[PDB]
Amino acid sequence: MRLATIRTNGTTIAARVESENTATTIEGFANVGELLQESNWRELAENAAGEAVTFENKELDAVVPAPKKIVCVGLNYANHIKEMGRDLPDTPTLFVKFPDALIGPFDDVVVPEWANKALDWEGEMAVIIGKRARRVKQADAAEYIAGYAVMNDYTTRDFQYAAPAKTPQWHQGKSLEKSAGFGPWMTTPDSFEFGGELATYLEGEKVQSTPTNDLVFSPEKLIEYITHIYPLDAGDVIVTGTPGGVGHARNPQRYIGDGETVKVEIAGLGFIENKTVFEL
Amino acid sequence: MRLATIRTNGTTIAARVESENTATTIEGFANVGELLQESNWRELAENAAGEAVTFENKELDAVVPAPKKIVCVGLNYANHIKEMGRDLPDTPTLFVKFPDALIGPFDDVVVPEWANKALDWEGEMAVIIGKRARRVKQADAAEYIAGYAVMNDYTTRDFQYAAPAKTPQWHQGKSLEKSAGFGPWMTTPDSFEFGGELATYLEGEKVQSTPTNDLVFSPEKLIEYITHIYPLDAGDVIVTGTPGGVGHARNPQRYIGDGETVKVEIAGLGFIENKTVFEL
Ligand SMILES: [Mn+2]
Ligand SMILES: [Mn+2]
Repeated sequence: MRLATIRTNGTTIAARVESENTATTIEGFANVGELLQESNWRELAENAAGEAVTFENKELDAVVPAPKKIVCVGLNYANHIKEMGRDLPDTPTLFVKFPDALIGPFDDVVVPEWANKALDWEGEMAVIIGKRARRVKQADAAEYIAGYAVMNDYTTRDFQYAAPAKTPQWHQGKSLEKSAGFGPWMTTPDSFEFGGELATYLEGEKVQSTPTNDLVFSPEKLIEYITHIYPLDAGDVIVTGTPGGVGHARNPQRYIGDGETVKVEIAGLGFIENKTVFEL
Repeated sequence: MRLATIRTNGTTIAARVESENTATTIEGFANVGELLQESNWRELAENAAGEAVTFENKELDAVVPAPKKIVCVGLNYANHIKEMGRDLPDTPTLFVKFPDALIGPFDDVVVPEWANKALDWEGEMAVIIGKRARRVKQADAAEYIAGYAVMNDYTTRDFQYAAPAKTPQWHQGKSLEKSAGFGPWMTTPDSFEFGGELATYLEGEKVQSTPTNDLVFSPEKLIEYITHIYPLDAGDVIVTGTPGGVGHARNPQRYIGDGETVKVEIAGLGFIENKTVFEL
């Protein structure tokens, strides 16, 4: 099952994706997040009976546009850990992206002048929570996963490493409003092969390539760790980390310039494609 | 003016505080956060005409129990930073506390076994946002402040510094479920003057002390800095940082034990008083 948030001329719906450009409206929900608040969301999706829609890629909204929590994971692929001069961790690294950072999977990333100096890509697999998860053990955690999608953890590296200078808190470089493409839609775990290639492209050149089963901490381990600190609600998002090949780590160093496009693709999940636009 | 969220048996109300133990119900709102979503909240509050109530300390809820954002600041007291022999920062340190962390100003902090090893206090002022703030200049920022309150940025120091070892992301030690006392009520800026003492007490012994007008980054500066990255909505909260005297920095290191109380008082705003209780 594939669930999308679709906006036709500014108006959003929750929709069952039927093909690359057709969907069935699921009545009574503005978006997939609202749907996931219902315990019978799978049933409602299986009985979609609203307007039939034909959609362009730019009409896809952030698949869950208003999660209460987007918990981002740092340093969760060996190759990324190595390139950033770090040790293989004993403990998951967590930091927060506010939902104001989310954009549609094909939306332009409009960057203001003060934020445009060190723009970087981080292609990541997202996990979407299907019901309230509190103090959940790893062995039970898969029950709490509604499905998966793709996100760009779109980064302002100069803000990310600003403060404090010695042990910078990354949050301010990881939550630029309207920066993080999210979709194209949520795939349920019954409907793709977990573990496939995560690939990122800048202006059509492949800059990231790693299988998702090289994750150091599994979605299940991430749910156990996070949920012994605070709960995750239906519709909340875990962003499981980026593999190697980020622009900040490259020889030579490479940042996103005006008009450049970052595509992120995960085998079985589809892709997002976001053009950076420097503000007027 | 002073605004409280008060639990009344199976219900909760927004109220205008009349005395330390009385208030006037503000009709049509469950909490101060809901009230702040109205354009004319200030008027609705001044003209409160609902039922007079008598409340106990333990019936106060978190003054804004469901903010969308709690943005917490790092080092922010100038004379504290200078006496550690550090430079004043030019850029704010920001990290996120999830609203699941909030409790009432007199609530017990109930802690599970895995979190109870390095419990520490941070007495701070809270700034509550009064209307939507996006790209607000420092000169204009006072207009966006609804008022002030007190928070304990209650910390699990072992979690805070866990990962990654060399530049730890504090979030996981700053967002423990049901940890952070918040209130006792919100004071409007016309009824508060900066300069008074912020003090924290452990078991009635003073452990922190600073004048409130010794900030590196004013509420106004923080609103400008934050709102050029993402918006703040009515009812969102900036927690403006803690001075010296935290348990973790002491010799010997002094963490909160089972049954111990932390009082955080700011002259002109009131105080909060939270007893730590290890869960059985
Ligand atoms: Mn990332
Ligand atoms: Mn603090």
